[PDB]
Amino acid sequence: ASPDDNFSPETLQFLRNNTGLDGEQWNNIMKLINKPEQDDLNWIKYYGYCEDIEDERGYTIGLFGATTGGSRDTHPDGPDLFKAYDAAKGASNPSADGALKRLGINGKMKGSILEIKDSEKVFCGKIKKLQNDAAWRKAMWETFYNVYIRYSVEQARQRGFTSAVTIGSFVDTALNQGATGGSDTLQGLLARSGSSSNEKTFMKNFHAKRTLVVDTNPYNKPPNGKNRVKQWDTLVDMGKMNLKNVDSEIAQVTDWEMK
Repeated sequence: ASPDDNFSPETLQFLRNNTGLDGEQWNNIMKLINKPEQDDLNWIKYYGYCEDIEDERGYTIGLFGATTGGSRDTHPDGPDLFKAYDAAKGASNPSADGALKRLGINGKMKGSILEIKDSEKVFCGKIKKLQNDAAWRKAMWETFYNVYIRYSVEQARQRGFTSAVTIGSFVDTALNQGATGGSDTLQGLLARSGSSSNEKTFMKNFHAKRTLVVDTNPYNKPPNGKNRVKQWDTLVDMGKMNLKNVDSEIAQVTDWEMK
């Protein structure tokens, strides 16, 4: 059953073919990411995470902070998530609207935003029930991949780095600070991390550069940012780059208090 049951059969094939990492490696990566994001190592519960954070971004859904959209988020990734779910369920012309109809949700796409008419209780109640839906989990990971993982993996490959710690650390940075754009994104940090061909040296420099900006608003509340980066850097120091057979190390590096 193992960490494999935390994904789905097809999802594991997808992650393996596109990232080169297995179920155990991705499970460990998600534990490390979910600690600073939700202060909960039991990340599978978040497949059905749904909440209006009064963000003016609509509802936040799932594992990586996708929103349905609102005034402060006019290019939400939520529509893309629902479309991927409709495609996973077998639709020939997958769409966000099609997904909401399957789910019996009263809502629809208006521009690039999802307009939901159902109350939070009703809407999020339906999302919560998708926690063990294999097609939803696949859609969740396919979207996570298109939004953050593919870019992270490409940046690692471009430098000849393919370890689980490097990919996971890049992903945590992209998810938390953004993939591309400003000097504080994954793209920006990499531009100033040097050019070492030694993976350990590079990641040490990258982590040091990230520590300078990670506790800046709105990324994290200090010293949560310092602590999240320290998790990855500690694994590098211990030489646990492969993230396999590290259950004990993972319990130790995440053993810190949020806020």
